[PDB]
Order: sequence, then structure tokens, then C-alpha cells
Amino acid sequence: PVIKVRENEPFDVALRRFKRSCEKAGVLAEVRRREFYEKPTTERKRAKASAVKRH
Amino acid sequence: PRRRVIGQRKILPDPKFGSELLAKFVNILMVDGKKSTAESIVYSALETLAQRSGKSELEAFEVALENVRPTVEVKSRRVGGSTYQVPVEVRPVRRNALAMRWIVEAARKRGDKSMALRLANELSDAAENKGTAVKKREDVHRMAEANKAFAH
Amino acid sequence: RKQVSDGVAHIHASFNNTIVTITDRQGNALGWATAGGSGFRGSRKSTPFAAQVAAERCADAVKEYGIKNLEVMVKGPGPGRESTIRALNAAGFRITNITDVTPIPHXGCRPPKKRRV
RNA sequence: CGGCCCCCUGGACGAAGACUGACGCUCAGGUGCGAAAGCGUGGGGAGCAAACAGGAUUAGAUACCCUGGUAGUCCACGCCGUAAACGAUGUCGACUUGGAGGUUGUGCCGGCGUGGCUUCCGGAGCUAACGCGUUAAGUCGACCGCCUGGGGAGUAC
RNA sequence: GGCCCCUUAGCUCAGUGGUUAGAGCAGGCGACUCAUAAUCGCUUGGUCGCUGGUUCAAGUCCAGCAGGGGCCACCA
Ligand SMILES: [Mg+2]
Ligand SMILES: [Mg+2]
Ligand SMILES: [Mg+2]
Ligand SMILES: [Mg+2]
Ligand SMILES: [Mg+2]
Ligand SMILES: [Mg+2]
Ligand SMILES: [Mg+2]
Ligand SMILES: [Mg+2]
Ligand SMILES: [Mg+2]
Ligand SMILES: [Mg+2]
Ligand SMILES: [Mg+2]
Ligand SMILES: [Mg+2]
Ligand SMILES: [Mg+2]
Ligand SMILES: [Mg+2]
Ligand SMILES: [Mg+2]
Ligand SMILES: [Mg+2]
Ligand SMILES: [Mg+2]
Ligand SMILES: [Mg+2]
Ligand SMILES: [Mg+2]
Repeated sequence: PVIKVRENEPFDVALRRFKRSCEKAGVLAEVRRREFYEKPTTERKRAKASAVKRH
Repeated sequence: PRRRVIGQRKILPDPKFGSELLAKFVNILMVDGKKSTAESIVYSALETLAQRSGKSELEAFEVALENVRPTVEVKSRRVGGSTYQVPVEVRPVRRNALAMRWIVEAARKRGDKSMALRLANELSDAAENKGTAVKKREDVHRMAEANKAFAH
Repeated sequence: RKQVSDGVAHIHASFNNTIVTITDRQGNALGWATAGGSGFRGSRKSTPFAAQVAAERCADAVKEYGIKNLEVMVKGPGPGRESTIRALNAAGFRITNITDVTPIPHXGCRPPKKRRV
């Protein structure tokens, strides 16, 4: 997320644009997902459980 | 309570000054329901302070009261099951009540011969930043300042 | 001594601590400060207030270099991800870029086992 | 069974036509393949981590948490032959109302059809019940494997 | 035998001849929790060994001993 501040704009707008770029980029989700190790069976079960609950 | 039903109860200003604040202070100083013995002490202390300072009779009390009123206190709040010390604001009525109570308790612990003289000394010191109520207010302020990171 | 007027501020955000360091554009550090050394230990060390204080106290030690402009690049998911740059704004520094530099394996190694708390 | 490219190689499906003429189904003994951990000989070793050492928590803590860390995890060849190896549902064939999707072929003019595989709901019927329901646990045929109260015991010789 | 390190709260470490005796370390009282454990706030405190020196000005500079300390040296 390279956020280049442009001419004649305050700090708040650039800050909000950077925050939205990071939120849409999904960096925090990846960093959380890589904190520990997940056995293949555990993830295969959790994905199906989430899919069943959603539908 | 669980219901939010309670309200405010009317109070009569004191006769010779028409001030609700003096009424509340007298109530705080009253014991055993013997009110008539309370305003006597209050009046004696007020007149002794008035003659000692020479500024006024009612403005000295107001200045001493203002010198002690705090603006922040510490309570407990939780987010994930662990208790904290969080600083919170104080409403004006609570400020006045705390100031009066601190002044009374500070006055009650001395070695003079009369209670009115103790009151005179304590109001004087509060007006000139030497009473123990000043120490109470400062300690509360600094404990609130120490636990500043937890302020949501 | 020396005059630069153009620097870059690197932020290391972590669940336990935050580190702020200002360096020249060729990666030659001029100063740094941490929330841990700023008088905060234990639980308070992991709050955005600590990151704000650390950022301001670090900027307080780069005034002699006469820095006029800064850009910020930040890594880590910690809670100091936000208040640090606002505290830098309150120091009057010019802000030109805000960038994310958090590392990401494209597979990589194997993470440690989950804690059974 | 998962980054990208090349070489060798097994199966499945659809479309019209031709050819052989029952050459079929199932299968006791027999043969082959078969997760991970483990074993033998020779390599390699970033990260992780049985055993092991220290720090805590605790009445105790040979643990759960933290700091370290060796076999092992990786490669070539050779053994081992076991899993909640599960759809807890043997293989082959025929017949029996519907609705909503997914993936991949083909014919005629976005429309009208026609095959293969696959996900969810549900009718008759079945079932002790839960439930299954054209991918049956529904109605029949051919062959194989297995069961006969709980422990002792999938143990002893 | 010769050079050289210093002597300070209940304890350990700091302290420039002027207008400092400095912090940490145990305890006491409060703060939070229904209440401990962990956290936070305020504090009970000092003979600069004895003595002397020059010096307006000395814990401060010099030491005499003593105490606790190294090396140099060693053919009654
Ligand atoms: Mg537990
Ligand atoms: Mg057989
Ligand atoms: Mg293996
Ligand atoms: Mg092995
Ligand atoms: Mg091996
Ligand atoms: Mg080996
Ligand atoms: Mg490890
Ligand atoms: Mg471990
Ligand atoms: Mg092993
Ligand atoms: Mg078996
Ligand atoms: Mg399996
Ligand atoms: Mg079985
Ligand atoms: Mg079978
Ligand atoms: Mg159904
Ligand atoms: Mg039976
Ligand atoms: Mg039996
Ligand atoms: Mg039996
Ligand atoms: Mg057996
Ligand atoms: Mg056996």
C-alpha cells in the first residue's frame, strides 16, 4: 500500500486512504493466519464447517 | 439500581444566609440528628474565619471549597475478564460532596479544644494550600495520572 | 554538525512492544525510541498511548538534525499501528508517504504449534 | 494428488459408422498395491520438534505456559503391512412420483433438446427410533465375507 | 621493605572546595477485586572510620593510624 500524499489535502484524508488500502489488502488476516500451525485435517474440517454454517 | 427511578429531594436554604451549600455542609457535619448543635459550630467557625482573614464571610469559604474540588477519580472497568484502574470525570455535585466530606474528616482528626476552631484552621489551610484535603486531592490526581494508558 | 531535512521513519509494531526509528534515506539511523524504555512495563507497554509517547520522545531527539520532511513505513499488527503517526503529525513533521512493509511468505518455513491455554 | 516449463506413460467421457459374435458376473486358497510413526546402509540439515535441561504455576506438577534443544521430518535403495484405512453402508444387473444448484461434452434455431459426474431438500415404501429416499437403508436376481449375552481376550500355547 | 584503592542511611552503590547528601534495596498505609495473587500511589531513613592539616569557602583537597584491599620484590 504505497499511499502518496497529493497537493492541497490534509493529513486525515491520506490517513483514511491508507487505512482503507490496508483493510482491503488483507495483510492483517494473513499475519493472523500465519501466527501458528494448522494441521491439514483441522483446516479441512474448519472450512467445511464455516461453509455449512454460512449456507 | 436496576430501575432508574430515584430523583432529587428538596432542601431548604439556611435561614441567615439563604445558601443551599451551607445547608448541605451542616447536614454533612450533623450527628445523631442533633442539627441545632451543628449550625452553631458552623457559624462559629465561619465568623472566626471571617475575622481572621478579613476578606469576607462567605467568599473565604467558597475559595477554600474551590481549592479542593478534584476533576478526575479512579474506578474499575473490564474488557476481557481482567480488572483495571481507569480514570473518569467527576460531576460538579460529586466534586462538592467529596470536598465537603474530605474537609470534615480532616477537621475531625486534630488536637484542639473545640470543633469550630478545627474547622477554622482547616478552611484556612485549604484556602492557602496546606490542609490534608489538598494532599488527598493531589494523591487522587496523581493516581489518576499514573493509570493513563488504560483510558479508552 | 550535519543537516538533512529529509528522513524516513521506520515503525516496528508487535503485540509486545513498539519501536520507532528515524533514518536518512540511505538507511543510516539517527535516533530511536521504544515504548518499553519510556517508563511503561508489562501490560501498559502494549497500548497505543505508549506508542504515541515513544514517537513523540523519538522526534524530540531529532530536532538537532533539522528534519523537515518524513515518510512512514510500518510493519506488524500491534496496537501502536495508528497513534504513532498521529503523534508524529502533532510534531509538525511533513508527511509524504505511508506504506505497509509487513513480511509475507508466499507458501516458506513452518510456524510453531498452537498454544493450548 | 497443488509454483512454472519439457520428456515418457495409465484411465474417463461425447459424437455418427464399421467389425467379432456370449468371448459374461462373482470369487475360497494365491498374487499385487497400501497414510503416519518405526528399522538398515549412504547423503543433507534452514524452520519445526518426541527424549532431555533450566524458569515459572501449584499442597505436589515427572504436565498444560516460557527459554533452549537431539533423533525425526528431506534424498537414493531395501524392510515393515498397520489407522475412527469411515459413507462406521461388499461387487455386478434390472425396475420405481418431484424441486433447487455445480462441473464438463454434443445437435437444431439468447431459445429448443441430448449424455457423464457431483451438492442440498423431499413423496410412496422401509425402519426400534434417528433417519434413507432414482448416487436407497425402496422392489428383485448371482456370488463372496462376517455374527450368535457381558468379562477373561484378539489374550495364552 | 617500596609504590597505590578507598572509607556515606538498617543494606549496596553515587556525589564538581560555594548556594546537593543522591538512588536503589526491605517494611508501613492506602488504591483495585466479593475477597487473595499480580499491578499502582504516598512514605517511616543518613555521625562521609577517629583526628588533624592548609584553606573565606573541604562528604569534596592532603593525610597519621586503623580497617578492608594489589603489585613490586625475597640467598640472615
Ligand atoms: Mg486453565
Ligand atoms: Mg482372498
Ligand atoms: Mg514416513
Ligand atoms: Mg525412522
Ligand atoms: Mg531413518
Ligand atoms: Mg543419518
Ligand atoms: Mg522451538
Ligand atoms: Mg517447549
Ligand atoms: Mg525416532
Ligand atoms: Mg484392522
Ligand atoms: Mg482416511
Ligand atoms: Mg471397518
Ligand atoms: Mg469392497
Ligand atoms: Mg433427504
Ligand atoms: Mg446374538
Ligand atoms: Mg459371547
Ligand atoms: Mg461370553
Ligand atoms: Mg493384534
Ligand atoms: Mg497376538
